[PDB]
Amino acid sequence: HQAISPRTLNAWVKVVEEKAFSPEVIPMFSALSEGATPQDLNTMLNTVGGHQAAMQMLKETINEEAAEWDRLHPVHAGPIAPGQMREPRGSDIAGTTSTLQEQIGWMTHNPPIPVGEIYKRWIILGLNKIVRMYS
Amino acid sequence: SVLSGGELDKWEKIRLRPGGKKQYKLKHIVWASRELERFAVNPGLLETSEGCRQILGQLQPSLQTGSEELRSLYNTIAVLYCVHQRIDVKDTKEALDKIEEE
Repeated sequence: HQAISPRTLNAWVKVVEEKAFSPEVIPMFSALSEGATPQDLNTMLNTVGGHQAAMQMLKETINEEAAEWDRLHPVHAGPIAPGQMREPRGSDIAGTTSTLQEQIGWMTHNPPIPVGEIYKRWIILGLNKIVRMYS
Repeated sequence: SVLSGGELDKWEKIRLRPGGKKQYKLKHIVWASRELERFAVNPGLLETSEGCRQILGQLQPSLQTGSEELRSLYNTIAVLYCVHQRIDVKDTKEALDKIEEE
């Protein structure tokens, strides 16, 4: 496993430097986070400089989507089949309380819990709100 | 902030060139933060070894063009990184050399 690359991050801040939460940021966010783990996605978000209010908004986002995931995805009671992974909560999909190893384990499972794709969805939803505000 | 009082006294000892007279000031941190922000890169990354390391990896490719647009930034951040990492360095070159072999 290789983490998101230095050049990918350059491509990602180049988008932001030039486009900055115009509609175009979203498809490039989406293509650049290709195969990203929740840990990659937070490395992306933590790289953005210069847009402090937008990043706050986005994180606030994040949190709403995480609280909601947990409401709609109640955990099943009593210990699980041969240690084959706890179910991820919102804070785990968001890479806050999960481990790279956990993130990958979910991601590669049969069948797969795509915790990167789910996280990317919440970020895209937050970026849609930012674009709507700044247009 | 970026440097602790202790880090700061280290920083301010360090020379731009080996045996040179000019040494690193607080101004170079400030300058490096403003530059990072211009490129939409989070200056908060300067606060830790891991963040400095991140950014060194990002800047490296540009240095391979033959552009020198990001050379002082790179040099300032290489020094920072050594400071964060407790690597004694008397000058920029000594810093680049430690970053060389890592």
